[PDB]
Amino acid sequence: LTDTPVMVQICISLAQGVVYWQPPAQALEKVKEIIWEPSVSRYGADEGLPELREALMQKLGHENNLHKSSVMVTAGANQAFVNVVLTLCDAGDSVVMFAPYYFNAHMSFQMTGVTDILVGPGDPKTLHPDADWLESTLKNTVPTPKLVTVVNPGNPSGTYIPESLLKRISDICKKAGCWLVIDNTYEYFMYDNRKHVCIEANHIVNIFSFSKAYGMMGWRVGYIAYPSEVEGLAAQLLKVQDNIPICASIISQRLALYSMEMGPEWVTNQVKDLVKNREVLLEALSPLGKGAVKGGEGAIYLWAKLPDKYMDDFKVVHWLGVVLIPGSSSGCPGYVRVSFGGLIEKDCRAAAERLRK
Amino acid sequence: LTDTPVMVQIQELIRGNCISLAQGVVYWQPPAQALEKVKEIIWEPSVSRYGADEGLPELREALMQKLGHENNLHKSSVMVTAGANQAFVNVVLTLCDAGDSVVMFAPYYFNAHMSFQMTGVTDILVGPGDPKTLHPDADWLESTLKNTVPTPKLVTVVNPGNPSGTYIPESLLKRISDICKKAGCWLVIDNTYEYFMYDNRKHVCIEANHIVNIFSFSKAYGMMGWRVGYIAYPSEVEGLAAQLLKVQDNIPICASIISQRLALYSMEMGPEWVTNQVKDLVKNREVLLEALSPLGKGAVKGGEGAIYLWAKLPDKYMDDFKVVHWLAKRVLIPGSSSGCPGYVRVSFGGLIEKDCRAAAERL
Amino acid sequence: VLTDTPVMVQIQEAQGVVYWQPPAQALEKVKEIIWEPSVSRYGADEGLPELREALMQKLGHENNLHKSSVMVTAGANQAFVNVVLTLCDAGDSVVMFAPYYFNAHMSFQMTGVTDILVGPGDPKTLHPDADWLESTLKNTVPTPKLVTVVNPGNPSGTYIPESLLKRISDICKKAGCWLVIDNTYEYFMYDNRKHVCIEANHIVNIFSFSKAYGMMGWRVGYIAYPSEVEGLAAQLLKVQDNIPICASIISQRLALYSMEMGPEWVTNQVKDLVKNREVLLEALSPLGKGAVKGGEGAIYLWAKLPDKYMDDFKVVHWLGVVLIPGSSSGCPGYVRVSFGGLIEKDCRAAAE
Amino acid sequence: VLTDTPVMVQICISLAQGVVYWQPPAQALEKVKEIIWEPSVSRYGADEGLPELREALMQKLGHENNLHKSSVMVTAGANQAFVNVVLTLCDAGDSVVMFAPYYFNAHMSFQMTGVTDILVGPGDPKTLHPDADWLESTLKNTVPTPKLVTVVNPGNPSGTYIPESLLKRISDICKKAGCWLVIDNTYEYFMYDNRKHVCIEANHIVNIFSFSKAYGMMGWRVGYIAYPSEVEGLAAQLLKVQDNIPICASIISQRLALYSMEMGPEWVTNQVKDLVKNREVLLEALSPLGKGAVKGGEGAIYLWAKLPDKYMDDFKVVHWLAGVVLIPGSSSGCPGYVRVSFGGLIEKDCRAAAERLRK
Repeated sequence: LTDTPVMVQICISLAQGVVYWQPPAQALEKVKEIIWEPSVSRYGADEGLPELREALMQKLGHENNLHKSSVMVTAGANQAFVNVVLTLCDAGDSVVMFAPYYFNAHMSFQMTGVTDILVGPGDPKTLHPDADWLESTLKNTVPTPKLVTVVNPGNPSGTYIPESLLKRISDICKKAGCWLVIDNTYEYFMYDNRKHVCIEANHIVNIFSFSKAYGMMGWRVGYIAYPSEVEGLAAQLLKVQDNIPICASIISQRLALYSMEMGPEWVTNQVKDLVKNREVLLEALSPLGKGAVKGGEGAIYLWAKLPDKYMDDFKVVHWLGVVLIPGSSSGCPGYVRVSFGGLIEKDCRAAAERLRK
Repeated sequence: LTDTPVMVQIQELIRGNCISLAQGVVYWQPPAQALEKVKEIIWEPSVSRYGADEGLPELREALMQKLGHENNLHKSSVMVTAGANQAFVNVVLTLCDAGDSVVMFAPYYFNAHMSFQMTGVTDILVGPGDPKTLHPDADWLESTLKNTVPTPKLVTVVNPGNPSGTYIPESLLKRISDICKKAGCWLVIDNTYEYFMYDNRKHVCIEANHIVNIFSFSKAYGMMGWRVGYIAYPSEVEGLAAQLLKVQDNIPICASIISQRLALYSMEMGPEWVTNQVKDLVKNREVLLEALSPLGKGAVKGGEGAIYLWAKLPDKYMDDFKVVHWLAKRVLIPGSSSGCPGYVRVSFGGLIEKDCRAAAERL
Repeated sequence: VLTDTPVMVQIQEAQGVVYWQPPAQALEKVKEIIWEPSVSRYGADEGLPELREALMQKLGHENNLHKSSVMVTAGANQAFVNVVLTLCDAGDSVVMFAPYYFNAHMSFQMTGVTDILVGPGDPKTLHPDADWLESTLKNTVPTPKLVTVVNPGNPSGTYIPESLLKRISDICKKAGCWLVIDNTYEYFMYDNRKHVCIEANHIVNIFSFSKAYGMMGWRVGYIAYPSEVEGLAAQLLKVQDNIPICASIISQRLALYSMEMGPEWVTNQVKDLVKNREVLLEALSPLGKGAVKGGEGAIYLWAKLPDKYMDDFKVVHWLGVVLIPGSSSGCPGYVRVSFGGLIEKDCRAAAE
Repeated sequence: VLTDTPVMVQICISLAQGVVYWQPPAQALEKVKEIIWEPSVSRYGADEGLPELREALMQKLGHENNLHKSSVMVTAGANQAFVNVVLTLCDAGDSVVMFAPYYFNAHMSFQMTGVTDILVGPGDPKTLHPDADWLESTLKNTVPTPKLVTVVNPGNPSGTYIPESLLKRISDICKKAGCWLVIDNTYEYFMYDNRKHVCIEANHIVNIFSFSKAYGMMGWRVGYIAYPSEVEGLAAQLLKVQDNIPICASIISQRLALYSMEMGPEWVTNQVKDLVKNREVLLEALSPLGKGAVKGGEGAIYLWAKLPDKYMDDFKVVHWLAGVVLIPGSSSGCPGYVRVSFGGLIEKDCRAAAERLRK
């Protein structure tokens, strides 16, 4: 077996981060009507269904205020991230993530022979990525890291990146001449009127997913909004895209398009029903102490520190009848992740999360 | 931008699309009875949820039975992937390090070549096939593997061939397996066109702890747009399953659930649903074979399997793309992309006796 | 028997190269044009018209040269020979400065130009002594035909400040001899020191693609020579037709495509050599203070051995790292270090 | 201002320059494409050439040319190869020997390096083969002895070859006089009517070869020198000039040369055979000129024709052709003559041989 992957890292449920709702019935209804079209069974353009790309172009402009980005539909945001790594990183290059980091992004770097991953700290009080650390790291790391990855709002932190902070990291990356890769999988999942914002530049690539917003997890559709004016970028993405998925499933792309037509409010109105899921689980995490739990700013995650000697999450998780996610996988051992987006007021039976000590 | 993809070649997405004899797919839709079931299950919550990375237990189980009864495989495990292309990438990332060397045979499958390059596996040793049959030269392989230092990590073959349209006899396949075995390197066989055989030529599958097989639903069942394929890998190779799972979790997570259902329902028709339609392609072959007569007598090879005929242009036309551009204007596939300049690929699987109008190809 | 002129040209030589490949985007463009029949046909002796045009734009926009014609050559080494054969007769005298570029010295000799007047540099800055030059040109009869300089220097690693360069040019103008400037390392400057190019009807500039774009094996260089000097192009054309005929067509293509990345593609990697420079410089600490010169430009450090070891060749044969003996550049007792060719295998070179 | 030595160097369907119409082998161009990414391809090579190519060339010299005492140095063309030899074997002010009609670029290369005393010998009026009797007398009676004798086999511009017997006699003559014999084999693969090209070697002989014509690699710039291994210090001198002028031939070009070679000589000679119909066609267009007016067709790709006695101005007759472009014979030292190249066209050569002389 190969060097590169062998050293790549490996009851009510509160584990995998999903939503409980299905895609829009009216969008599913439109899909029902087109299954016999021959185009649905044929290869589509690698870049995605033209109608879908166009709907996404309009969405990026009017919802995210992006006007200089092109779209490539991918078979998921996870495959979209792989496209970017293979296009923006060489094996042996260095990259920067922030703790706690998105687990699959970490593995995806390693998997493609990018093993020098510099994991920076977040503000101890808010878990927001330390921009001072990054700016100093980029100045003092030789050779300069090729790209920086952040998730806004965060997985697993459940915290978001303020507009001011987001632009500073962007500015830091611009002088240093490296890429900024922002995963917007949870853009529609904001709480307490906190604002998700998107920014663009010839050194910024944004990644999105339909999986959580529209409950289309099993359908596997996501997309890349990349700078239109960066020479040869589109061509490299085409190369990686043709080799891995060729194209996203046509029927999945159709559903994405039809789900989109409901509008953003279809999603955010359902996110509101999750606020009560949060409050229940936050009070269920009371035995841990007063400032032990963070997050609840965005996405669907709560980030909690287990007792000081319990730095071994796997044993704590196995000993629990509720399923949590070990925080060590995100680079922070001794912590644990709680997802409140996947249950329908069966979340209170999930509040059987004993935490006896 | 990164070296590794900047130095992979552009694909044949370039198109002056004229009736086409280019992309190699079939003209038939997936089984209507299987699509009808899919139409009904769109509402199942399980269809919209993430599935197991290795694939639907029902699909995997069905595929196990297929491998046993059709391919005579009994020591292989199954992983459902979102297409045979993503599947091959799983294998490349799992069996190859950047800077390793690998072996292919000319003419080679274009996307397989790029997938190597794409991950920084750029030391690609391209071997010849027997001059009369284009079947991979086992003699070249044996010496190449023995005398190249360090030994190449894996050898890639396509059975039956794209773009050659030739198959690999059971005898040759077993020798190639031995050669890779003696040297201790991997053998990766792409069986995408396993149901596409002609003139009673028989496709066979073999397994070993140094063999990984790849399959696809795209060509056989006309399910191109649904994106389903699978990997049959050795069950007994320690830690192999974990590596494939690592790559699988990072790239597709899983194949589309609805797509896996369609594949599962399509399978239930049985192999004969496919092979009975394949018989109808022979008449397309014979028609197109006469359309390639101006090229000379021994000029055309293939027609043994898949849906391809492989033809040599005159020596002066080593620039295939320009001849292809000139046949659109007044559409074929350039052989240079498969490592063989001066050649051109003709697909007889994509047209329905409009292929006789394709005899408007008088070069 | 063998010939006098090359039997008495000196034997050859560590090697000063860069570790980086040419632009990946330029290499990819080359792959797609290999089938063009023009790539395999003879090209115009003066070079690809498209390339000459791109180089004309570069000279104007980067080097501020506007009175120069361009000729593409198969390397700057062949370009210099063109120049020697065009501007010097055997039996003529020429001027170089110590330490001098080794191959330039041999090229003079090889063509029967053996009366080579080698001037001194300031012992501390290695800058060419312009006072020596003015007095030498005025007092040598007949006047030397041309003066050759390398800016920034091989082997010195020092540059010629704009003020000095213009003075040297003025001296050559009054004396009425040619000035030949080798700008092979124009893109390799440090501490924001300024590389400058100047032009005149008595100046010939030479460039190379080899170091800047890591295109060493491809063999492309060029000459920027005065357009208004009557009959100069024709003489250069004659020598060009006899030696390379033309630079490799595919090599010229790579050069053109590489150019499209812009100078900044080069300088970002050059910046990364500063870390190589400091490492080897401290590895040269046992030799003493001010023992090492250079680091102003190019990719060279120029260091004086202890006084008792005047046989550099013997020290080099002894040293397990390979350096270049400074004797080859007219300066015995010295040794040359190249910090441009290794990628943090450079710290293993610090096994000294 | 400018120097004496180069200032005193000499400066529509085409039948002029003489190239081949074919590109290099498709399999070799494809193999080259696949290694363009290799770092070794962008690095300097050994001055004497790629070891795999030099070894391949050694095998070729032995099995095809029957040479076994020669070393190989790869150059950026045979033209640059010839310059290496001139600077190595000739001093400025020396005298050298060529035969009429002589190869123009060889003549200039002498002049360019200050060798201007170039003694031009006669060829037999019927076959243009070099007169060995004249050579022997000239070498014995010119003081000091000419340093070098240059021949092209088969010939440019004559298109005639030098039989093995004559070649060995010229060699023996140079051996007695103690001068060098330099043989240009650029067209070794271009022989007709089963005439045999032969190579010989000795400590006073240097052979020069090119990939440009045989493999259509003109734009790629590859050639080589086969020189005596046992002559003390010869390799060192050749290394000196090689290091100052090309350093090394382009690596990718050397790779193409190696891969082209693997096709074998028959790949070329099969392409050469297709030129025979071009020869006869152009030969038929030169019919107005007379009985003995045309020479050549023995080798290379050239026809050498004498105009009528009254039209002694070659340059004007060539300009008076627009509409085919020919080469003026005066540049090869023989006024009243004209050169025709039949290697560069694909039976538009008959459209070129349609536009001939009334006179």
